[PDB]
Amino acid sequence: MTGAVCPGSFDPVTLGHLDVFERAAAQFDEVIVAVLINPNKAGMFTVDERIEMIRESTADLPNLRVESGQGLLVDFVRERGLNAIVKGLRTGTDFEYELQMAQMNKHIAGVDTFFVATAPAYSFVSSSLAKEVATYGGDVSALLPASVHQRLLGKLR
Amino acid sequence: MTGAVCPGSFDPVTLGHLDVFERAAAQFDEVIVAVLINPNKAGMFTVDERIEMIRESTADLPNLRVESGQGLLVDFVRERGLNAIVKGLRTGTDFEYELQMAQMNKHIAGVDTFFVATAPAYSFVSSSLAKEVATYGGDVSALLPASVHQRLLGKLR
Amino acid sequence: MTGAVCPGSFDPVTLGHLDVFERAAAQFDEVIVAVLINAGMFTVDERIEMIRESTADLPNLRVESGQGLLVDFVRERGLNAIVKGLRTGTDFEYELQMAQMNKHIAGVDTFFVATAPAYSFVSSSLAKEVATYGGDVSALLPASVHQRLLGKLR
Amino acid sequence: MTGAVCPGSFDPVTLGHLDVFERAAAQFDEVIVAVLINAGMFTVDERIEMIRESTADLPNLRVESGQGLLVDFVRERGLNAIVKGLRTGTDFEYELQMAQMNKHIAGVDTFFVATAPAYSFVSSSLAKEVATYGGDVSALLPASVHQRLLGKLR
Amino acid sequence: MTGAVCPGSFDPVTLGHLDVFERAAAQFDEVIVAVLINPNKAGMFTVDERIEMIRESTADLPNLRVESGQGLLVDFVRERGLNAIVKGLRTGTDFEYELQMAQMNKHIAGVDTFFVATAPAYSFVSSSLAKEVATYGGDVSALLPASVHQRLLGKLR
Amino acid sequence: MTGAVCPGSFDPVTLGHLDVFERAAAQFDEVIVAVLINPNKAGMFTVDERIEMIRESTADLPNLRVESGQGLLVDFVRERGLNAIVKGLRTGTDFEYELQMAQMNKHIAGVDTFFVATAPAYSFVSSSLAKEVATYGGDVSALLPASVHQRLLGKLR
Ligand SMILES: O=C(O)c1ccc2[nH]nc(Br)c2c1
Ligand SMILES: O=C(O)c1ccc2[nH]nc(Br)c2c1
Ligand SMILES: O=C(O)c1ccc2[nH]nc(Br)c2c1
Ligand SMILES: O=C(O)c1ccc2[nH]nc(Br)c2c1
Ligand SMILES: O=C(O)c1ccc2[nH]nc(Br)c2c1
Ligand SMILES: O=C(O)c1ccc2[nH]nc(Br)c2c1
Ligand SMILES: O=C(O)c1ccc2[nH]nc(Br)c2c1
Ligand SMILES: O=C(O)c1ccc2[nH]nc(Br)c2c1
Ligand SMILES: O=C(O)c1ccc2[nH]nc(Br)c2c1
Ligand SMILES: O=C(O)c1ccc2[nH]nc(Br)c2c1
Ligand SMILES: O=C(O)c1ccc2[nH]nc(Br)c2c1
Ligand SMILES: O=C(O)c1ccc2[nH]nc(Br)c2c1
Repeated sequence: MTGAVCPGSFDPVTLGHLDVFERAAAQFDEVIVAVLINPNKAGMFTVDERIEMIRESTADLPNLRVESGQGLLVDFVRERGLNAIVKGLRTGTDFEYELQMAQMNKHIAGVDTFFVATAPAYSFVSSSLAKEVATYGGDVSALLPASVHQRLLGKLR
Repeated sequence: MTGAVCPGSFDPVTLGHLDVFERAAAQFDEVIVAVLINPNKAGMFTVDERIEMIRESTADLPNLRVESGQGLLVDFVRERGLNAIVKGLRTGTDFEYELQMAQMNKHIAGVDTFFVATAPAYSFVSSSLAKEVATYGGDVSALLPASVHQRLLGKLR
Repeated sequence: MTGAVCPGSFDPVTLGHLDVFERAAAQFDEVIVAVLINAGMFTVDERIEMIRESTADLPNLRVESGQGLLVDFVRERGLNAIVKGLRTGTDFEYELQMAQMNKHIAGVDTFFVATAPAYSFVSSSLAKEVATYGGDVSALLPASVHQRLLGKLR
Repeated sequence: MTGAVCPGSFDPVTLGHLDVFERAAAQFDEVIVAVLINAGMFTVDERIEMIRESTADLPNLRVESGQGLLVDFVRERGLNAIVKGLRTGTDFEYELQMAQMNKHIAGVDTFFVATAPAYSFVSSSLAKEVATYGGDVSALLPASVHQRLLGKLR
Repeated sequence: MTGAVCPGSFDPVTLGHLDVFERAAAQFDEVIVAVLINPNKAGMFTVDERIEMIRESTADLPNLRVESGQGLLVDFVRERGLNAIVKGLRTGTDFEYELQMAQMNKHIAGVDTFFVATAPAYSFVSSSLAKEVATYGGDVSALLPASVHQRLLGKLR
Repeated sequence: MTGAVCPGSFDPVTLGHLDVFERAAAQFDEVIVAVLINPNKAGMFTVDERIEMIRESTADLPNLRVESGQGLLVDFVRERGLNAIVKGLRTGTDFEYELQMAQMNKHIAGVDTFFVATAPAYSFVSSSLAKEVATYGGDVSALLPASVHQRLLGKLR
């Protein structure tokens, strides 16, 4: 009955994201990971690749599923009969930006947002920084699931 | 059965707290509001007065109940068969202090913490500031539940 | 003979901006809103019009376009104060650098005012983005502006 | 007929405070410094004296003690603006809450001004602490104040 | 020739502090840990106990020594022919407070301060929070050196 | 032999940068200023011009040398037999972004980062803001070394 949407680009999914997924799935009856796409800017990975990487690393979470979308997140949420967004926060700076979006989403659609604090070990990891470091040859193998690291290296080469 | 504990001194409960209670009660199967008893800091209202003010303001939340609590929060949470805390966040520094405590609570007991963003309207209200303003004759009636405001007038004369 | 300049791109002006204008206009004899010419949704002329329409009840405020150094705009009009709204500590830190630079190069001071709680989450950019994908932002914009924005999207 | 109140404990006034006073006095017709009576080093009378000595070149500023709600102090003097200096984003977030409460209960506005870079690290409390253990704070305080502080310590 | 002072109350020293010590000792010829005492407020541990706990957990750092002091830190630094302070920072909030003190110290004595970012695993640990959690029975064994944990439990009992 | 790398685009070097250089050169046996070459973002001065401006401003720092660099910073650091980075910090958000990168750099290569707090006088200056102000006729002469200001005038006509 209870449920939440976990949104992001997940380009690619990181161990920080996976931590958030696991914590949401432990506390909500169903969790939907929403891979949100900008049809006007390609990321590193295609939608199909992003979904595949997420599924391969969440096979142990039976109440989680993965879907893509675009446009307003609150539309994606409400069309599935849900009313909650769950997101990870790493810093007070993340909080101020996400706070704005959360209040806008509540204002326009009545959708609530719940934040969860990053695990300390992943506080510095982001998809963007992992891609940048890997582009220049840095070792990011401990920051990404097995479903991701070698696919990332493949894209870079 | 999903559930969470909402901890605080609630001295007195404000419309900001009530907003958090309502949002948590909408998303979890059960919410326990834990009114913290602190032997040292004896505030304005007794624990029983605080509990009754919360019950009055949450009469329409059937899956929310109110209890007093003492000592380590994660023990309170765990002894009730729960594994989640829910709290409101108003600002960046709110997040900084709470992040530390959420990480500590997850480390020592495996209890997770979910934060909800304040409604814009109540971003500036706190129990302490409302009491301080009220003490010197300021009008805080738009910031507190109806019942609370009447009881507050009483303790001031 | 007090006075202050309220600068921004205002693309478009929001109720958050209007709140700052009203508050500045209540505390200074003269307020100039400076619409900065610098990719936008509205033209400078349209922005000025929208602000002018929304500030009709403010007798001591006028609206003008501007280019170049803000402190030159301010001092060429005989003033030496800037008034700006602030939402967050992050807002403050960015604006702090600008304010100190502006004081250093030209002796122009900057006064910040805290956002009204109700508009803490509103920004021109977020309002445009939401409206673009169909969300209702009418409670966040002047009535004038809102209709004008619908026109630009359709 | 513009005006603003500059509140604080000023125990003692620093050059950081004085900078805020000078800047407020340059942009408002009337400035009242409100010395708040609330454990201090100086008495309210001594604080007022120190501020009065340091603000001699500011004709449109006066100094007064105050108790109770700041917004009552402000409105009883016919004004509805507070001016305060800010050093940090953390300063801003604390003051933001107060400013919004004050606007809510009494319609009093608050204008913040960014610290001069040179005094970003100075506070009454840190100056007193350093002076107590023998450090030289003379570059951070009005000449008057500095001598008065030496007296309190010896 | 190069050297730095690492100051604090260390009441008690934590694994976060020890991380800072090790990183300073790797980069400076000598490191002095300054246990700074307030003669007007006793902490949990006496000066002798604090020093002993630090020495027992830094025996593998041959260029580090531990001394106590009081009064102005810049005096402690300069009396040893040094001109540098090294401190750990966990958050932007730590930074703003420490920035003030660093600029004051540079102003009054010409002493420089170097900050180092906390290890991610210890970002939430502080002496004060560890003492508070332990006081109410929470498990802080993974946050403190072996030289500290059981002595802490002993003080509490 | 202690040492550190001070990285940046330095386009142009400011008095703020020079303050960091001087403080690092006072505390480390060797400082290497690394002028980052970025193929995409071609700024105002060529790399050789940037290197010469830094050498002119650091003529009295015998243990500081200036080099150009490309690619992963921790590779630059390690190939010079060093294991430390030194950078200035002006504000809280400076710290937030830099903290992430320092933790990443320590994770991927074991390279540490030391931050120095800005001198109050230069808290507001940056290469980008100085260039922007200069372009429109503002006087930035008090914010840049003497030599830099003359060269800046040249590139503007
Ligand atoms: O993948 C993203 O774009 C993204 C960004 C920011 C995020 N915060 N929390 C989560 Br889960 C998350 C995901
Ligand atoms: O991977 C990212 O892009 C990203 C960014 C920002 C984020 N905040 N919290 C989390 Br989990 C997170 C992840
Ligand atoms: O009442 C309190 O002490 C208190 C404090 C902090 C809080 N955060 N979120 C909530 Br609900 C809350 C309540
Ligand atoms: O009442 C307070 O002191 C208090 C503090 C901190 C808080 N965060 N979120 C909420 Br609702 C809240 C309330
Ligand atoms: O419209 C803008 O570009 C803009 C930006 C930033 C701003 N801060 N305060 C105000 Br009023 C303001 C306006
Ligand atoms: O509209 C914007 O882009 C914008 C940004 C930042 C802002 N701070 N305060 C205000 Br009012 C404001 C407005
Ligand atoms: O002296 C004080 O108590 C005090 C505190 C905080 C302050 N912010 N801005 C100013 Br001026 C100021 C003064
Ligand atoms: O002196 C103080 O205690 C104090 C504190 C905080 C402050 N912010 N801005 C100023 Br000026 C200021 C002064
Ligand atoms: O023990 C303390 O008081 C203390 C405080 C704050 C600190 N930051 N970095 C270090 Br090492 C440190 C030590
Ligand atoms: O243990 C503490 O008291 C404490 C406080 C604040 C701190 N910042 N960085 C470090 Br390491 C640190 C340690
Ligand atoms: O020149 C830059 O790009 C740059 C940026 C950021 C920086 N932090 N500290 C230093 Br020195 C520094 C230099
Ligand atoms: O020049 C810049 O862009 C820049 C940025 C960030 C910086 N932090 N510390 C220093 Br010095 C510094 C300089």
